[PDB]
Amino acid sequence: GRMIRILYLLVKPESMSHEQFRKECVVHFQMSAGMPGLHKYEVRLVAGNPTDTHVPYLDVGRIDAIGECWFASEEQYQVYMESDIRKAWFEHGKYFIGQLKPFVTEELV
Amino acid sequence: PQFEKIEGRMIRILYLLVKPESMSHEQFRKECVVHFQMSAGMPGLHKYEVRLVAGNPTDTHVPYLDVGRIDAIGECWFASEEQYQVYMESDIRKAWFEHGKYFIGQLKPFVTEELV
Amino acid sequence: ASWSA
Repeated sequence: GRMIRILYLLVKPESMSHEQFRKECVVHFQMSAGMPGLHKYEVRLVAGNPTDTHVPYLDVGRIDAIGECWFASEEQYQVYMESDIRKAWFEHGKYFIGQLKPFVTEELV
Repeated sequence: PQFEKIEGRMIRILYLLVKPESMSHEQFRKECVVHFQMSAGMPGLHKYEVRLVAGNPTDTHVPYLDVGRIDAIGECWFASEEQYQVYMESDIRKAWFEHGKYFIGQLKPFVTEELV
Repeated sequence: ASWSA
């Protein structure tokens, strides 16, 4: 309700194979357990890229995984940003994410 | 709980939405809400969510990926292959897609897959 | 993969 959500498009580093990247997504998820201020974390692979849409198709290049963070409140978000383990977690992100696009979302219903 | 774990493992399709060039942001928000309302009881569909893009932070610790302006993000969950086919065969779905044609200018789908 | 409170 006060819930903040940030969705991320993840592209793997060019120095990594797809399998190496998959394994580091698992490591990133395991690392996230009990993260201060975080309500939920999800990371999933992009398995398919359908192009037979009924409205014009939007090409955004090759996205390898999708990540998403939930925070139950603004207060939880600030606890997360000031956490030392969150900063170490972001360092691991630098290792296995070549490029990323964040979206802060808003609920409509 | 158990429920959220199995739900997370469903067939899921995530969508990047761009509004039509000519449509106002105000109208686009209203049509997103209509589209969610139309999803109620959609045959074969377990869950639908639609959200606006409210922020585009660019101060990332990872190199930033520019994908242009995305206005909303949609997501569908289907509990099984059989339910996905019920949906694909449904006339009620075809009417929903007609509404999509009105308020969505451009669309990128991703079919996702679970890890652990 | 996900977890939540």
